[PDB]
Amino acid sequence: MEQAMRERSELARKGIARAKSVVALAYAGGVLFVAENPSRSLQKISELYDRVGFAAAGKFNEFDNLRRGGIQFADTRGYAYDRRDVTGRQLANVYAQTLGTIFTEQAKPYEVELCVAEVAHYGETKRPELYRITYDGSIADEPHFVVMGGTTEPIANALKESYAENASLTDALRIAVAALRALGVASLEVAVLDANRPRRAFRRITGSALQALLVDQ
Amino acid sequence: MEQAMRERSELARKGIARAKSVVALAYAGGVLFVAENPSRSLQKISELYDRVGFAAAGKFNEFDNLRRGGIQFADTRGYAYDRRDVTGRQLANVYAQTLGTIFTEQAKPYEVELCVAEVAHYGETKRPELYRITYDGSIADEPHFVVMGGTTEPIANALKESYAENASLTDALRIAVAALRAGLGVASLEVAVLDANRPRRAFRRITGSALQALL
Amino acid sequence: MEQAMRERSELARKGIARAKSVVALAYAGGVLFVAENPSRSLQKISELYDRVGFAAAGKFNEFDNLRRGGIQFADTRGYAYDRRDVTGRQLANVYAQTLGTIFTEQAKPYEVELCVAEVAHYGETKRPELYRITYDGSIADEPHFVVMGGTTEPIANALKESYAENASLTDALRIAVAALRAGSLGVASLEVAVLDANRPRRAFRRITGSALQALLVD
Amino acid sequence: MEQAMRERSELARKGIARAKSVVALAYAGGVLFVAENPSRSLQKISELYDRVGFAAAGKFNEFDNLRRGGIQFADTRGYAYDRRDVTGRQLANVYAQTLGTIFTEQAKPYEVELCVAEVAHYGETKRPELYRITYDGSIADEPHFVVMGGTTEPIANALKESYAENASLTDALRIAVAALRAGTLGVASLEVAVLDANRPRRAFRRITGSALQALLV
Amino acid sequence: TTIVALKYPGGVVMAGDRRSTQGNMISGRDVRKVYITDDYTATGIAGTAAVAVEFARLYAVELEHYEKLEGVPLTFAGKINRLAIMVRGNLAAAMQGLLALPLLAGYDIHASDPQSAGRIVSFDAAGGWNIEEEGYQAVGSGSLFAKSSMKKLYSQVTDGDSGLRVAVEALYDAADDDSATGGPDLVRGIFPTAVIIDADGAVDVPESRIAELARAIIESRSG
Amino acid sequence: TTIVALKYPGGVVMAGDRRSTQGNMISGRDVRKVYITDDYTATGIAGTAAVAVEFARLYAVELEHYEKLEGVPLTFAGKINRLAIMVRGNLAAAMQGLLALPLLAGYDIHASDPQSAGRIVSFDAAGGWNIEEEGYQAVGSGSLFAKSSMKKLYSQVTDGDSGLRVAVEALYDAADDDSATGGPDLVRGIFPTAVIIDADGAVDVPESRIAELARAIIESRS
Amino acid sequence: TTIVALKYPGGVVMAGDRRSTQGNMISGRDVRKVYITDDYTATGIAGTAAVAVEFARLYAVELEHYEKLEGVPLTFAGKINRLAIMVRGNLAAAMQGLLALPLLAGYDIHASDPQSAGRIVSFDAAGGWNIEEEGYQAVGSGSLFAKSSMKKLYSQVTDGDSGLRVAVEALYDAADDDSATGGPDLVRGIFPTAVIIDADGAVDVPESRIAELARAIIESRSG
Amino acid sequence: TTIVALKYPGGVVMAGDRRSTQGNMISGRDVRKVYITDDYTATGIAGTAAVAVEFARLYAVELEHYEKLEGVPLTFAGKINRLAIMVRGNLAAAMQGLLALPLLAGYDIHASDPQSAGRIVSFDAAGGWNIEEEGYQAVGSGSLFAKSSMKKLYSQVTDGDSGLRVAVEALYDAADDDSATGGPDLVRGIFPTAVIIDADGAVDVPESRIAELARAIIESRS
Ligand SMILES: CCN(CC)C(=O)C[C@H](NC(=O)/C=C/c1ccccc1)C(=O)N[C@@H](Cc1ccc(F)cc1)C(=O)NCc1cccc2ccccc12
Ligand SMILES: CCN(CC)C(=O)C[C@H](NC(=O)/C=C/c1ccccc1)C(=O)N[C@@H](Cc1ccc(F)cc1)C(=O)NCc1cccc2ccccc12
Ligand SMILES: CCN(CC)C(=O)C[C@H](NC(=O)/C=C/c1ccccc1)C(=O)N[C@@H](Cc1ccc(F)cc1)C(=O)NCc1cccc2ccccc12
Ligand SMILES: CCN(CC)C(=O)C[C@H](NC(=O)/C=C/c1ccccc1)C(=O)N[C@@H](Cc1ccc(F)cc1)C(=O)NCc1cccc2ccccc12
Repeated sequence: MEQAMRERSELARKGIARAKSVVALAYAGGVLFVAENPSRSLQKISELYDRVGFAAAGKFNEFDNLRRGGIQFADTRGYAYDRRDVTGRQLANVYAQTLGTIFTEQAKPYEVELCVAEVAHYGETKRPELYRITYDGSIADEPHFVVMGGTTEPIANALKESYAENASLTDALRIAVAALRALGVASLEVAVLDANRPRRAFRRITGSALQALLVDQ
Repeated sequence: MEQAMRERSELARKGIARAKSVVALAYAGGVLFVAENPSRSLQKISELYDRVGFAAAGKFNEFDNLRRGGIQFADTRGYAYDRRDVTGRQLANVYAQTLGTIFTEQAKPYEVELCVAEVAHYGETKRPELYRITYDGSIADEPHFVVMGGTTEPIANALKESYAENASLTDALRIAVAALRAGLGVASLEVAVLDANRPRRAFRRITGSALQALL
Repeated sequence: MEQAMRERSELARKGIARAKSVVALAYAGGVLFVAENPSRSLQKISELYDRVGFAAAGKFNEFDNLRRGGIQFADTRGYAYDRRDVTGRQLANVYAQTLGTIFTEQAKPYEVELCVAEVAHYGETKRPELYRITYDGSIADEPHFVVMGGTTEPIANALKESYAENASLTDALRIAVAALRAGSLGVASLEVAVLDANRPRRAFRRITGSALQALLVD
Repeated sequence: MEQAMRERSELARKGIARAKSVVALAYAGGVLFVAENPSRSLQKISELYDRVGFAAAGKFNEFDNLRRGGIQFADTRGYAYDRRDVTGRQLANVYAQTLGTIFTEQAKPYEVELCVAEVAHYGETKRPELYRITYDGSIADEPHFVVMGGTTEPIANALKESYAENASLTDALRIAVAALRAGTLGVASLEVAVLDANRPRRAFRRITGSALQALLV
Repeated sequence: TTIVALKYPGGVVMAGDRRSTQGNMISGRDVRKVYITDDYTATGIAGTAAVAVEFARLYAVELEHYEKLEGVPLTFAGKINRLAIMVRGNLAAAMQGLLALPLLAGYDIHASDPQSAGRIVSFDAAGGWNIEEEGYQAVGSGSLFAKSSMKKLYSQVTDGDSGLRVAVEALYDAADDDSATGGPDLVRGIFPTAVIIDADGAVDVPESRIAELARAIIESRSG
Repeated sequence: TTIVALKYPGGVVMAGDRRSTQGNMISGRDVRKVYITDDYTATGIAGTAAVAVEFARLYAVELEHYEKLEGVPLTFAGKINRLAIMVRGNLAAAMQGLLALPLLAGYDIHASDPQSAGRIVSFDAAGGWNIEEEGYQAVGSGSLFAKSSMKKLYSQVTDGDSGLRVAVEALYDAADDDSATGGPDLVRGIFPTAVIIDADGAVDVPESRIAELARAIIESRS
Repeated sequence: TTIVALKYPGGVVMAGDRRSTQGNMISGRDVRKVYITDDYTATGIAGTAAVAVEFARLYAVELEHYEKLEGVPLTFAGKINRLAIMVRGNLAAAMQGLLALPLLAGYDIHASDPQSAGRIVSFDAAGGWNIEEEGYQAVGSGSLFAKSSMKKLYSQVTDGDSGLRVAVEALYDAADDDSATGGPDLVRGIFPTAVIIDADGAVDVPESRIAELARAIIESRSG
Repeated sequence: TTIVALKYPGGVVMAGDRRSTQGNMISGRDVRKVYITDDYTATGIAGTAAVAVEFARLYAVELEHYEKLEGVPLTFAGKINRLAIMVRGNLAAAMQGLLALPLLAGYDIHASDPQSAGRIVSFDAAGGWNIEEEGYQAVGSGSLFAKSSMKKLYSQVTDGDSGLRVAVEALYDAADDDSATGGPDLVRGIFPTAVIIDADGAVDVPESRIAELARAIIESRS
């Protein structure tokens, strides 16, 4: 019992420590997701629902299963009730429940760390919410940023000094990448929850546009 | 087995010992729940039914499963019979049963401690009830206050020395926050009451300006 | 295999030893149940059927499950057949069966000890029956009194020395409270109920509050 | 495997030895069952079918489950075919199969020993039959008497030195009570019943109270 | 078919005719319709023969099954309930033509008054039952003739044999007015069967006593 | 069949007839259609006999079952709900002829006003129920004759005794105009059954008192 | 039955009659058909009594269930969807005569303009719903009489009290032309029920006010 | 009901009337039968309202569900197939009266010729579909009047706005000959709804522009 649990906890923790890092932070226009990812088509940041986004660190097949499950959960709820009833807090809760169950009852724990983020609906003034769910179902509410994967304390502290509320998109983007080094379009995955989009807030920033945003003043 | 149950028990006890503390105490207007909770949106205190409230300490995902299971139970029983028929003793009993099953049969025991509280129906004269259910399904009926989570012994002694029945809302919250200290502004507390003076649904949160107004 | 049952037996034996004690004894008007119980509202004594009552010691959630199953069994049998065909012997027999399978097959054995008691039907002259069922399903038929939970030997010896079958409710209640004291106390800490053979249909009745106080002192 | 089987065997044996003793013996009128049984209302001896009786030693809940399974088996077979087709050796054979399965596959083996006995039909001349089924499903065909439970060797030998075929009911009872004593016993400590070959259909009959003591002096 | 049952001081009597038909054709002359189902009860059944005999047999098995499993016989209310449940259980098949209704006669050993311990219970195709508190009842295609006869003869019932005689006379009247009920056949020597139940249990009436009573009735109706 | 129930100051009364029919044939004279199902509730049922008695028996069991499980009886609203759920569960069988409709009468120990704590609830074949606020109700083939009689007699109900007589007279009228409802049989000595329920519980009204009331009504009409 | 609902500046009103019928026979006079199902919503149902009350009860429980589970109430659209799914789930039974149609009236706390925050949703037997943008709607056997009366009276609706009066008058007309709709009973003192819902929530209208509006209508039509 | 769809150089347009009936009675005047189901797709449905709205809602969810799961939207053929599968799934209920048929209009972002990327698909009650190669199509109880009108007007369709006019005029004709299709209501200010889809996606046509087109048609016929 006790040793099974500490052996599971250390397998998962070491797995996450060997993975590439992800940061999500709130800025003036919503929430920004920045991930270290050389891949071209295998993504670690995804849309969940109209104003709700997902980012993950760790083993790909595992957090992709969690991503699909979250999309299924959200679309199922919005269909059953209404779209406006699906919230970031709900999905963070389901992920906490799911990861607790996985962590205690499956053959191997999932080596993943998740971030669920929500921005306001169009024309509404509601501060973004960031949620961090860890491999054991522990859930945390955060107001400025979330750091996941790899060596967290360098990146988290780099952001602790460099973070300022309501930063512009370009400023937040370079604050984030700076903290990550503590890197270009072929090596980063970037996306945003843009609170000023009318319906679907999720937008990737890719290729020519991303380098543009990286370099611009 | 003996040591299988002994380490299941120790895993639970040390989990709860590491968690933030929750207090529920009876006062003149009903029952007051005060919990250490840094979160903005994750709740440790909840309505279960008209005159029945819930508070919990421990691992969030686990006591949230228990919270929802109790709401499912209560709503189903009220639908099947009548709203009046749902009681606090009932939910407390179901939590004893459920946590007992969980404690023996689940892969890992729940690192949780529960409080179920009931106040009178509007205009009725009945002393409040507080029930405390621990990780193995042990259940105790308490007359004045319940402490859950963290280092409970200090908080319990502080309440044993400062608690007086029929206190006012502000006096009760004062005392509750004090005992919790023995182990805290708006941004770190979740507060709610089961308000016996409310006509149907007693559960009410005290948040923000209204909350700090009372400290 | 042998060791597993040895450990289940010791877990259950220690569980029951840590628990508060309960007494059931026959008296002139039926059977008396007295339990050490701080709780206002959580019950160690219960009605099972018209003339059949229940008492238990140990872990509450477990003996409450057994209590609900006994109520379910009796009500089903009375419905299928007739109310008369439900006996205390039957319920005790089902508890022996049920605790046996629990003791061997469940994840953890139940830390409980049970007593099922029966009185005569109204206008019948039949002496009460008391049955003790333990954590492994062992069942015993006892003629005068049953003690369960905690340190049973002091309480049992007090009962051997002081017991009278034809006592009044007041005398039996105080004999019982005395014996319970002997193994370690009034209204706020006791749960009391009787199977009253003089009641025409449902024999179970609790004694609470002022009435109980009147029976403990004078 | 040898670990498991040896442990199951001795758990069962020790269980049976700590239990009170039962004797069944053939006598002039059928089969006599005499059991050490303090209880007023709990039984170790039972009717199974018209001419078939049951006795057991060991844990009450276990041999009671088996008793009920036997009543069920007999009543079903007689219903499916005819009452006359249900026999003592059939019930014994099903008890062997059942205790064998229990002994190897149940969580804990049953600590029981059983005796199934049959007498002639009314007006028929047939030898009584006694079968002894032990905790592992071993089955034994015995001609005069069967001893089960507790320290069986004193009692068996007393019967050997005292048993005579077709003894009278009074005599057979004395021999049985004596052999039980060898391994102080009056009506309040005994459960007695007979398979009475002289009864026209249901041969099982208990002997209690005044009648049993009258037999006892 | 006609089955009669009546209460007398100290017991109950139940008797039934012996005819079996397929439409208008007589397919049986020695059939038996009144069964001793336990030491203190008899059941007589009318309807489809297959169902009737299955009812009697399975009911008797159920009463003894309970007695051996629990060490004591069912209370009479319990016996009544189990028969009612069995009858209801056959409701679908009865709706497709396998219909059978029983008449229960018993002696309740637990009754206060031994002279009134006889019980007579009737059933409908859904399991509804009535404990007949006016002393007699009948079932089958001749039931109303037998009932109306017993209405006029019941004041004569004072002991077991007067009750048996009235019962046989009621089956006689039913046979007189119902072609599906067979009367005494004095050429073949076939008579109704009867069971009588008192404190000493349920016993079959010997054929000779019913023959004597039958011939007395015949001789009385011829002059 | 006719079952009547009415409220009187401090309690409720329920009475029912004794007749059982199979078509035109009278198949029973002493039948009982009104059962005490709980210490404070009585139920009377009209319809198919097997179904009717199954309803009373299982309902009484369900109430007592809940009581022993939870240590407290169901609220009266909960009692209504379980009777409704039972009636509804039988709807499929009722549509092919196993129809039975109950009438529930109780005394609500939790009502604020002890004098108006009597309760009368009627049911339909689908489980719909109505708490009768007009003081009386009836079920069965003669129920409309009995309701129309109580409509005229109800102003005479001042205590348990006047209520009982009004109930018996309403059953007398129902038996007078409906051949499936049996009137008092003075030849055999069989009379309607009645239950009365007040703060001290539900008790069977003794036969002799109903016999007096019946003979008084009969004579009152001659 | 007739249930009416209408919007007024700042809120919504719903009212229903009190009659219950079995064919032509009146089986109820005090029936309730309009329930507060949520702090800001009321539903009134027409149809089979058992199903109508089942809908009201289960619907209110479903709303409170979600609110307690997730810490916030459903959006009005979500409330609509769940009532619709429940109605659609009854379709099979409704085709066999257990039919009930609801009418939903609510106040949307999240609407942009509080003066237009009233909502009226009508439903059909399959779950189809319409949010009524012309201010009033009715359901039940008197719905067309009540609707056509509100067509002429709706322009007099300027606040809650005028809205309530138009509601009660439309029910009066439905009762005038539909025998399954009950009018005000001035002998017994039983009047239609109404719920009024504004930003401060949903409240039951006291019988007294409905009595006064009824007497005013009656006097307006007598002279 | 009438829904019309037609292709124009560079896109497609779809419009629907606003009437809802129960038999002969008008039960709704502002009903919405044309939905943007996807950035490049609109569905209009005729039939039972409940089934129609469920079709639209669930279809849109299914498309975006696929898009979020797989990172890319369905090909137009895939959209067609999922709609067809949904309709076919409703066949059992449709045979019992819950019948609804959709009309799909989209813009295929992957078509080779942006000027021919307009797509119109009709469906039958069993899920069979047809990609309409002749540029226009209609569904509902006025569909034949609208189709026969567009047959004569289609040669005037040269851009999105002329297509919009022709669409509104075809709905006008359908309303003229079918009592279940509602025309323009100039008293209440209620007009057909329209969606237009080109390379930039699907947008709702503003009410005012449909109003002007409706009034021009009306005055032109007086
Ligand atoms: C004993 C078997 N046998 C062969 C010689 C018979 O003829 C009996 C006869 N079977 C049949 O008539 C066959 C009917 C049938 C069954 C299934 C499907 C289709 C049709 C019968 O039941 N007769 C009934 C009357 C009847 C007739 C038709 C019908 F559909 C239903 C009932 C009866 O006499 N019944 C009297 C009766 C009562 C108790 C025990 C008995 C035992 C044996 C024979 C008769 C008994
Ligand atoms: C008690 C049993 N019994 C003696 C054999 C009867 O005769 C009762 C009679 N059964 C029948 O008429 C047969 C029912 C049936 C018919 C076809 C297929 C399946 C079942 C009855 O219910 N009568 C009803 C009226 C009725 C009749 C036919 C029908 F389809 C529906 C209703 C009645 O009087 N009912 C009154 C009544 C009410 C409450 C408790 C009672 C208890 C016992 C007897 C009567 C009671
Ligand atoms: C409250 C129950 N009750 C007590 C005896 C009644 O009489 C009500 C009446 N039952 C019946 O008409 C019997 C229904 C039924 C019949 C056969 C099989 C299955 C079901 C009714 O529903 N009436 C309907 C109209 C109706 C009737 C028959 C039918 F098939 C379809 C519709 C009504 O008034 N409905 C109005 C109504 C609306 C909302 C809440 C209410 C609450 C209580 C009473 C009435 C309410
Ligand atoms: C929006 C709900 N509502 C308010 C109460 C209605 O009145 C709608 C109307 N329901 C009905 O006519 C009821 C059908 C039914 C009957 C018995 C059992 C089950 C179902 C309808 O669908 N009408 C159809 C035509 C019709 C009628 C009966 C039938 F069987 C089949 C088709 C229509 O106009 N349909 C047009 C239409 C198309 C797209 C979206 C819409 C949205 C809302 C309203 C209408 C819409």
